[PDB]
This record gives sequence, C-alpha cells and structure tokens, in this order.
Amino acid sequence: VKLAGNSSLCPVSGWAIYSKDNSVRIGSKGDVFVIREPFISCSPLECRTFFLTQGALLNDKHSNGTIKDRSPYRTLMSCPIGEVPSPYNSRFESVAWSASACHDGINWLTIGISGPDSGAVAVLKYNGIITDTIKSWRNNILRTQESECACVNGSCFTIMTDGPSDGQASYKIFRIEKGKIVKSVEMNAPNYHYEECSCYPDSSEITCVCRDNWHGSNRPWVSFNQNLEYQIGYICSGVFGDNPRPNDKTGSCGPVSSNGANGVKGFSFKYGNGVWIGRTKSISSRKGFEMIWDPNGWTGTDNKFSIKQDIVGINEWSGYSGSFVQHPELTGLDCIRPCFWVELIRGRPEENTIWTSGSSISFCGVNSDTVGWSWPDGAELPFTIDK
Amino acid sequence: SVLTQPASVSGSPGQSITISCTGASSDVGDYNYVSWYQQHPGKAPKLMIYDVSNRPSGVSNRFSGSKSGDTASLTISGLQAEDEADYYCSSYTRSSSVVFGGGTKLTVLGQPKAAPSVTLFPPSSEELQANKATLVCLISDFYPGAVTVAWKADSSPVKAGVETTTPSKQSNNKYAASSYLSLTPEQWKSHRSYSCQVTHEGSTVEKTVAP
Ligand SMILES: [Ca+2]
Ligand SMILES: [Ca+2]
Repeated sequence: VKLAGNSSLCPVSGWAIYSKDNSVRIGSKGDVFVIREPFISCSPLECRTFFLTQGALLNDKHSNGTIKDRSPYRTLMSCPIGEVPSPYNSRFESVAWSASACHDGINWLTIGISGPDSGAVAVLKYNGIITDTIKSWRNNILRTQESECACVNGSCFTIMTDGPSDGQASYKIFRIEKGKIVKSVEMNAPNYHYEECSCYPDSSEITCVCRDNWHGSNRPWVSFNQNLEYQIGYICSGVFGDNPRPNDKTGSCGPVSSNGANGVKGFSFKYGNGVWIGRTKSISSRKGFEMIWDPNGWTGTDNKFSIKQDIVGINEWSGYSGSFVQHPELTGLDCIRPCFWVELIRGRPEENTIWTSGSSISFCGVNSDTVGWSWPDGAELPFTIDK
Repeated sequence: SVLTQPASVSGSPGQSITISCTGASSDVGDYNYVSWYQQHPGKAPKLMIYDVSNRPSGVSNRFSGSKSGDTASLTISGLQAEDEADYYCSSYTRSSSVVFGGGTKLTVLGQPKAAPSVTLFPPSSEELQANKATLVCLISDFYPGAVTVAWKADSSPVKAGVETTTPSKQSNNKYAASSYLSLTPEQWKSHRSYSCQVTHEGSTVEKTVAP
C-alpha cells in the first residue's frame, strides 16, 4: 500500500552503523563493478544500494581513465545493502551517468539521465517500465540528486539542475506519480546554486539539503509541499558543511563565498532550528567524516555545537554522502527514521592508479547508546592493474 | 575580453609606482582570478601577484595588488633598479579563459645620459668586385635605447635600401643598434660622399665616408 509519509522525523541522539560492503577490498580479487555515486533507498519491505557503474570491473583494463563521470557505458544498477556491486548480484535499472531512485510504496521509481551534454534526457521508469522522459532545458549538463528521492502519499519528488557548475544555473522541482511527471516548478533563486540534493520527507513535506558548487561553503536547502510551493535558504550554522570550506567561523543564512568554489554532495537533518550535519573532517580534501549536532545551527550563525560523532578517520578517504529514510511502513515505528550513507572514493585523482571507484558505509539514527569510530574503505592501493 | 595596460610607466629609486589593469571584473557572482607577472629580458615571466591581493612566497612585500570596479592595480613601493622589467596582468573569465594584458614597460629613472659612439664603414673592394655595395653604420654606447638614423649622399636624403635594427641592451646596461644602406657600385662612386647621421636625444652625431 502507498507510503503515507505524514510522520515527522524521529528525534535522534546518535548513529548506529547499518552496512559496510567492502567493495574495493573484495574488488581486488572478485568481479566487482567500478562504481561511483552510490546511494541507499528503501521500500516498505527491503533496502537496496543503487549505484552508477562504469560498464567495467575493478582490476580490469576497461577501468582505465574512469574519472570521467559521463560516458555511454555508465548504467544505474542496484543490489542488496552491504553486498558488493557485482554483475552476479546486481539488478539493472537504467542507462545513466546521473540517477535518482525511490519507492512510493508499490513500485521502484528510477530516474536515469543519459545522452549528450547539450541534449541529456532523463528516462523515468516505474516498475522498470519507461513511464516518462524529460529533456535538458538549458543544454548544459542535466543532473539530479545522485541520492534517493522522497515520496509522500503516493507522489515522489526530486530536484534536477541544468546549466553551469561554476555559475548561476537552473533548478527545477518535480512531482512524479507512478513514474509520470505531473507538475514542475523552476526555482526563483538568484545567487543560489543547487546540485546533488539529499531530499527526505518530513511530515507530509520535503526538505532537500544540497551542494553549492558555485560560491558556497555552506549548504543550500529547499523545502516544499505537494503543490510544490517552496522556500529556499542556506544553513546558517557556522559549522560549515561543504568541502572545501573555511575553518569554523561566523556563518550566514546566505551563501558563504569563502572557499565557496566547488564542493561535495552532502546532507543534513533539520530538527526545529537544530541540525545534524554530516561533513568531511578535512577542510581541503575529501578525508574523514563526522556527524555534528548543532541545536541552533539551522537558523543561527555561531560555530558552537554540542555533539560530534566520528565516522571516518581524518586520514582516510571519504566522498559523497546522502540521506535516506526508513518509513513507518517498513520499521513499524510511529515516525520516519533518518539514516545516511557515505561514499569512500578511492584512486584518482588523489591516488596513483588508473581508475576511480568507491565503497559505501551507512548509519541509521537511534535514540540509544552509540560510539564514534573509523570505518574506512581499507583497500591497499595501487592494484595489480595499475603497475 | 581585453585587459588594457599603460604602455610605459617610469619612476625613480625610492619612488612608489602603480600600474593599472583596466579589464576583467565581470560576472557578478563569479570570482576574480586576477594575477600579475614580471618579466626581465630573455627570461620567463615570474608570478608576483595572484588572487588579487595574494603574493607567493619569495616575492618581496614591496609588491601588492588591489582591485576596484573593473580596474586592478599593481603597487610597487620603494622602487629599485632591478624592478625595471615588463609587467603583465591576467584574469580568468567564463567567456575567455585567460587574458594577458598588453604589458607595461617599467623604467627606473635617474641614470646618466650617454651620446652614441658611431662608426661608419665604406664598402670593401672585395664587395664591389662582386658588383654589390653596402654601407655599415654602427651605433654603440647610448643611454637610453632610443635612436633614429638618417642616411644622406651629398646633403640629399636617401630612403632606398635602408635596413635599421632595433636597439638592444649591451652587457654594460647601455644600448646598441646598426643601420645598413644598400647601393649599386654605380651609386657609390658616382656621388661625392655618404653620411650616416645618428640623432640621439636631439643631439646628432655624424660620420662620412667617400670613395
Ligand atoms: Ca562549494
Ligand atoms: Ca550553534
């Protein structure tokens, strides 16, 4: 039955580890896809790990030059959580170098973006059947969340961006029903920049935390209801969430230009005026990961926070991060619980290899005892194909 | 997009001087990737200023940069003799991905004047036997390197067959230049004499040869 989604976020006081696939480590021997931009999404029965393959396997010559994010060989595929993304356990979803996927409660909705940079087309599938398409309206690379979309009452929503990555672009909100685009609104957000949003439903509405790649070291956000009436803004906290960023300082409810140039996909959970912030430990590179609870960070500009939980050591590689929820239909709780995943990028550009890939770890919020630690990728690089 | 720069600026030792890039500041929410370069003759440019007010390690703190509106400025305090070189500004824009300015030649004044030592040679007998003739006028040890040459034959100015080089700095910080007059052996011995007049800072030195 449909996913109602009228519950508020469960209040959390920590993060318990949910999955770790150890892909790249197992990829040294087994047959494992070279992947990047992974994300988790759950149905009322199970949870799955979606990812964008490169049409190639680790330790194979076809993994050469797989920095390039866009090629006719990348495909959106999925496998159970904590499992290695192998061709023997992965289900095919769509041909895409930019993707998004969510479950409305009756069928998997998948959004696959492929085509040329000037004519990219997003293929929408509902139960693997093509139900709609949408073409790039600004002829500059069309891209989407790279995380799960958010479904409420039977309608699923997502964010897409069309235009420059180093300047003002165009951002649209969509409301999909059974894979059919039924309403869209272009956001009136001058001087804002939205990319790779992490959207979660919260009491019949949706709030996306996104990445400002143009002039932002804090994270932009947009919240909307089913009629797609929206509100925009930036996380005001002085605990900056993007990477790169400046040191923790006085924040702003607008874009922070200092280290405002290109960033990393991230997430955040708003609780009143508090915010759970997931970010890298390093200020310059994609190293380490931590969760920070700022009780007034959503509307206040100071740098003070009360809780910090270590996720990945400051010395070890991290990458994309995104939110994913577990609805009461799945958990039996009375509120929609928040969780999140972390991509662990290995190889190029930071390491001496011919390839770039990533593994994943995931945590779910609980109101009970937790602990901070480091759950890194753990692969010993370079691999045999890099010699 | 074009970055405009003063063609020449001049100052004395101890004086401060400001060059001014007056090009890219565009595209309001985009950033400013503005940078400055110093280039001595025969050597590669040296990054003095980037990111407009930032300065890399090893560069003297006498150099500083600023920008206001569409004009960037490079300020050099306490002018030294080694600062005499060419200066360029640069900028990254979405439209054009870098634009080096036209350039500014910085001159450090105070140096004494020097009249040119001119030597004029008639054509060799060995060249005339090959039915060719060339007059060699050689200009040496003049300061600064600005000069113009006029050829004549019996008080009559001649323009045909004049090839004059651009001035070049010697190893002693003075300049040199040469001029060549091509003639047929008839034009050489039919005229009474030939003269090479080298006018430098209004003062003209002259030399004359004859067959
Ligand atoms: Ca950024
Ligand atoms: Ca605070």
